[PDB]
Amino acid sequence: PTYTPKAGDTTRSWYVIDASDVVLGRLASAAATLLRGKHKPTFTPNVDGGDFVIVINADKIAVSGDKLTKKFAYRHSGYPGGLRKRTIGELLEKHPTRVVENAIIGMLPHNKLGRQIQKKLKVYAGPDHPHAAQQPIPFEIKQVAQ
Amino acid sequence: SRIGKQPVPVPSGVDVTINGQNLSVKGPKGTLTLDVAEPISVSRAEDGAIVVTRPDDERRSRSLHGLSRTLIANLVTGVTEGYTQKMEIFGVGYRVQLKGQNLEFALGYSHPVLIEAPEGITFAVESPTKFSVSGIDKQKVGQISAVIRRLRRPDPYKGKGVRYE
Amino acid sequence: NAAARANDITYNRLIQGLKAAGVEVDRKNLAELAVSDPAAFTALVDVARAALPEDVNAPS
Amino acid sequence: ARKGILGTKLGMTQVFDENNKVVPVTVVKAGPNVVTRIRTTERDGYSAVQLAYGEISPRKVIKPVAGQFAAAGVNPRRHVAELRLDDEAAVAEYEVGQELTAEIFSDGAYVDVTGTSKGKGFAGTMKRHGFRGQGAAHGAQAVHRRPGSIGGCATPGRVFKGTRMSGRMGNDRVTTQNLKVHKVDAENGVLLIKGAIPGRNGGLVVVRSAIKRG
RNA sequence: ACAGGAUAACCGCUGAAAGCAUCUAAGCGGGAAACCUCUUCCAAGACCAGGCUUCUCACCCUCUAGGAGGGAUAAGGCCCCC
RNA sequence: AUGGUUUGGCACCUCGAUGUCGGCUCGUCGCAUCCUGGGGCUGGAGCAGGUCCCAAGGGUUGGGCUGUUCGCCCAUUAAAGCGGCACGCGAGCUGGGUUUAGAACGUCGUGAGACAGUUCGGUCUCUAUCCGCCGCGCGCGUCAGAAGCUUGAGGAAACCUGUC
RNA sequence: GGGGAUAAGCUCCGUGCGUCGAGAGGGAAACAGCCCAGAUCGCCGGCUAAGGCCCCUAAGCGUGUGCUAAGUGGAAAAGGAUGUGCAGUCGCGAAGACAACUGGUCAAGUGA
Repeated sequence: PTYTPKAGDTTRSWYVIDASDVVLGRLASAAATLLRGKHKPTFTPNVDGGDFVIVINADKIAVSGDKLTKKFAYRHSGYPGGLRKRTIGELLEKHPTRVVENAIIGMLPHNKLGRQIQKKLKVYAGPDHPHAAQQPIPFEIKQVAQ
Repeated sequence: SRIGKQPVPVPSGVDVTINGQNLSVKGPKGTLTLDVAEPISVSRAEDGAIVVTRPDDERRSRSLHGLSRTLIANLVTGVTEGYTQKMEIFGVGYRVQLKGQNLEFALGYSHPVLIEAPEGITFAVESPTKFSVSGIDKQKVGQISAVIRRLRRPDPYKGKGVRYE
Repeated sequence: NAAARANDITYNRLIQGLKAAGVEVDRKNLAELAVSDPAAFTALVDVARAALPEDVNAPS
Repeated sequence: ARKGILGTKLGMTQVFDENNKVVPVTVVKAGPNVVTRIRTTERDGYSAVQLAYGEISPRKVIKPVAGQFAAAGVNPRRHVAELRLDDEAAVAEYEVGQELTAEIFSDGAYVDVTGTSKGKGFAGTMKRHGFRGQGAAHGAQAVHRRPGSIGGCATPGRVFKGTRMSGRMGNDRVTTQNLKVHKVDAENGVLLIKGAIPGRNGGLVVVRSAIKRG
């Protein structure tokens, strides 16, 4: 029959993506693909055999058009008139990592397995991270030519 | 565009430093720094000027060419001799003088009015009715002159207040 | 698709090249090779690349 | 910057000012406070000073609290609370073991007293939220104190959260701002504060320099 | 409340395309009880479940020693009691 | 051209039940802004208005008459806004009106009777299962077991105005 | 085609018109009546239809030539409007064109 991963089959690696001057959607899609494990031939939608992804320089990320001051991030508290909106500009200047986190999280499945996969994403607004002990592998967003 | 194509002469006495697009000029009046838009580069013409070279003819570039040229011209003419604004009052009972580095007006309000001098400008008051401000940048001089002009609402009836020459 | 992109080729071009080369392994055993015998999958990728046209976008 | 002290609400009384007007004053035992710890940004991320107040027998303290007090270098006190400052410049005037007394304030100053409001138990909407009751006659049937309507009919379909209904009342931290200090009796460590301060007699309060009128 | 930030209508400064002009397409300023802070309160079940400290910091038995299970304790807590 | 805030048209929805108006109690939202805030032009001299923009934070009275909404009036006020939400809200209240059975007037009918004509009188049931919401606990978790003091992501409240 | 205000998710007729009724499967987010296609059963085989190929989500951040600045794409009219690409005309013009400062300076395009 088709191969199925067992208890100790999944092996995880660490990647770091430098978000400097990278389109938000492009980086978010690449990071979602890495987190889901779609790049591994042993992929199984049942299992979270993905990899740990580190994103540094989250505040340097590139947003095209006028989406910096015309795209809103919304949230409702649950109380009447509890709708709050911030543009990408102030959201970046206050919580730089939140833009990248929101974008990536919106691109992976909304099941419980997606909640588990979220745990393997670390984003940092600075150029450095505290995960040097894991020796992350630098990652470049390339496109396979056809 | 047509203005943009014309190189702006650089006097021999002003030291012009070009680092990519960041341009700095050290004139006798002082030093002022300008940044050039990316599509149009600036290279110091060896014959005593600089080159405003617009390589493309797309609308953005053809519109920014003349803007960059006239901005550079304003910069150089402001760093060699500076810029000066001449002001005055019309009416009666309005007195103006300079209190050290700060300006104090008496337009007739229940309170004295103070005007703060930012960097790069100085206040000249030779008479209560007429006074002047000078600076090395045209933009700050214009902005502060407008601010000082705003001290009275416009009078289309009698004309009390202040006006440019 | 994962194993093909690991060999610098897309799934669709790989399927087209395998069909052109005449190999008749179905997707079940292709995935089996991809998981169990990566060397065999790389060899099949090589033959598929060989069988592909020189300009895939040509009006051929 | 902003001063502060821990104290006890003693009760309310009456005094007359120099213009013969009467002043209702709450008496606060701004007892001696000892600085037990200093919060610094380099260590805790925020600047604050921690004060201790009250007297307790050393056999009533548990081992962890006694250890903290011993590490600080002072004998234990009943109450411990933190005063949040603004920056290390405001934190430099306190050191561990320093004693704070009522004279840090002056006559005529403005203060903010913080205490725990008196408990009211389970209270109805008329008491908890000032709802007007329904009629006491003219046919009203057993609705003399009930809230009445709760929501819409179809488009709401539910009850909005934050809707005001009956429940527990009181026992919450309350701050009264811009209270005037009528007199600072330094002998008894007593502050005469004009007005009413939260809580019951014998309750613990924090007196701080006013944030608006200071 | 005061104060600060970014803005609305609006008032402007420096000026191109369009040799002038143009508060504008490059930019820079002012500008409201609206918005963000600021005032008060809740808030780490904030699952990224945080921080600063302090206290205890140990003792057996069983199966087969792989883990587990059981017992007795410390710091501390609860019940009973006022 | 918008809207379904007016009367409409259709009858898809229910006749093995979807309470019909006002009022009270309690809301929430929009802005097409009544006051307060900021401006522009004045056929604006100042005052004061006209008029037009931006602005929804808060506020927006008490009575006489009528079942009323509506309306008119009386005193004020900074102002006495317009609307959505089963023309919000009867397992929250009323029962004055409408809408059973009694009786009477006018009118119609030979008559029994009738009248989107009037008049007087006339049972408003229920111990909350679930969601929702307001409060209060128990259990487990937060990689040993505890204890003090806390940062705050994130939320909630408050925001009125006059005279001198 | 009639009635209605050619308004209705209004109503009434004609149609070797369709589908549903009595029709599963795929697509249109969900979606009796729209599009593809008519399920005898099994298969951990292959090719396609409609519709698709950045991630959710299977397959192209496909190739080549152009356009768009409006997040248009990703709802709407009368009408208003120095946006821009392409093409076609004409007027004026090195005897010096337009602007700027009938005659002078100036210097290529300048007007509908």
